[PDB]
Amino acid sequence: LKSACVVCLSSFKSCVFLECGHVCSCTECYRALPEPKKCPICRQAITRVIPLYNS
Amino acid sequence: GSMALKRIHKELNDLARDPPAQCSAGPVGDDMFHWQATIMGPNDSPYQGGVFFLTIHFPTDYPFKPPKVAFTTRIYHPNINSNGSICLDILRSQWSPALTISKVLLSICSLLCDPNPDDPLVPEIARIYKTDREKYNRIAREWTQKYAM
Ligand SMILES: [Zn+2]
Ligand SMILES: [Zn+2]
Repeated sequence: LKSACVVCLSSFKSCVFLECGHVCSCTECYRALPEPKKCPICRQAITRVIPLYNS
Repeated sequence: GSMALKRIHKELNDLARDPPAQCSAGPVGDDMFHWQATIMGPNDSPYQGGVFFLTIHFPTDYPFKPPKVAFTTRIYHPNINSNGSICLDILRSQWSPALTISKVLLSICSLLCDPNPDDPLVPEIARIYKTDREKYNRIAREWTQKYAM
C-alpha cells in the first residue's frame, strides 16, 4: 500500500520527525534509535515526534 | 533474534524481489552477516563489460552502523584501495539507518562513473585523473581487461 519504515522495512511509517519533517520510521524503531536521536534520512536531531494517526 | 538480523533478512527479500540495477548481493554460506556483492561495470565509465566482486561485513548493531564493504576484484580507481577498500562518504560519516545495500551498491556504481579526486584513496591515480584523463581512462580499461572479465 504505502512505504514501510525505512529502518526495519517491516512496519508502516507511523510518525513524523521534527523539525526535519520526515515520515520514515515506526514508533519502536524510533525508540531503538540511539540517543542522541537523529533522523535516519537526514541525520538531524529529532526534537519532537508527532504520531501519524494512520497505519 | 537481533534487529540487525531481521533487517538483513527483510533486506535480502527486497533484493530477491527488487534487485538494484546492474547489481546483486547475498549470503556467503549460512552466515547472514557475511555477504558477497556483484557490480557489473557501468557504461558511463572505462569499466565496461567488467564484472566486479565485493565483500560485505554487517556489524552486530547493523542498521545503526555502516557495513564494511571491500572490492575483491582489482580495479584502477582514485577512491579505491589496492586492498579493495572503498573511500565513500556514506560508508563512513554520511551513513544512516535509511541507507541500504541496494543504495550502497548504486552509490558505488556512481563512484565508478564519477570518482572524487578531491578526497583520493590512491593519490597518484587521483593526480593522473586530474592531469591526464586519457591515461586514466586507458589504464582503467586495461585493468578492467586483465582482472574483471
Ligand atoms: Zn521500524
Ligand atoms: Zn529528517
